[PDB]
Amino acid sequence: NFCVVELLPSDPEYNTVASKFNQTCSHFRIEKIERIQNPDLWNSYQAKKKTMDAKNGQTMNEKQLFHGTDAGSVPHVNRNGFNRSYAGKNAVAYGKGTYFAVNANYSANDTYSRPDANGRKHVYYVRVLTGIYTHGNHSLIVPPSKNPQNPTDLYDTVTDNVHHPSLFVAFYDYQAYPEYLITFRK
Ligand SMILES: O=c1[nH]c(CS[C@H]2CC[C@H](O)CC2)nc2cc(NC3CCCC3)cc(F)c12
Repeated sequence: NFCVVELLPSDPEYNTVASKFNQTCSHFRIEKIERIQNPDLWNSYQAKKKTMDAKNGQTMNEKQLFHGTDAGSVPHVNRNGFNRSYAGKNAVAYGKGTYFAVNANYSANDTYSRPDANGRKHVYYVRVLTGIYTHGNHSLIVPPSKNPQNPTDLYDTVTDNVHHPSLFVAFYDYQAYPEYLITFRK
């Protein structure tokens, strides 16, 4: 269960999100930005953030990233977040989880934010608990262990490039909160 508030171009949140989107997608046309309010998903996410904060020390565990999807997946995502059934439909090259882009222009590709019948594209601005990350590979359904001494001490997410990331993979729904849906067109 969830609700969705459309933000007005005059609200600080709209402008914050638009600004970040527009850093690589200015030449596209924003039609609306919606804030997604899903209590259970948000409660689960904040619980995961508390334990991750008390584990990774000084690490800034949270990044805001982009996720392009088809119109048909918006209801499933607003309702159950980036759950396993959704990840099944994501790429594999860096593991079997949900894929998130540092730059909007990556997520805006038609391959990901597929234009619907009316030419409308959908990209989420997502809160993701990236935590401590390592290089991903095709065989992962969860991040590797850091050490063999402790095989239950896992990296929090994986990436294409640890020092210069372009994307991150999350393997659990409670690691990614879809705060904002950007609806836009070419
Ligand atoms: O924004 C993205 N969204 C997505 C979801 S795809 C979408 C297609 C329609 C289905 O119903 C729902 C899933 N995947 C990504 C992957 C990326 N990279 C991988 C690709 C090739 C190896 C790495 C970079 C991305 F930005 C993104």
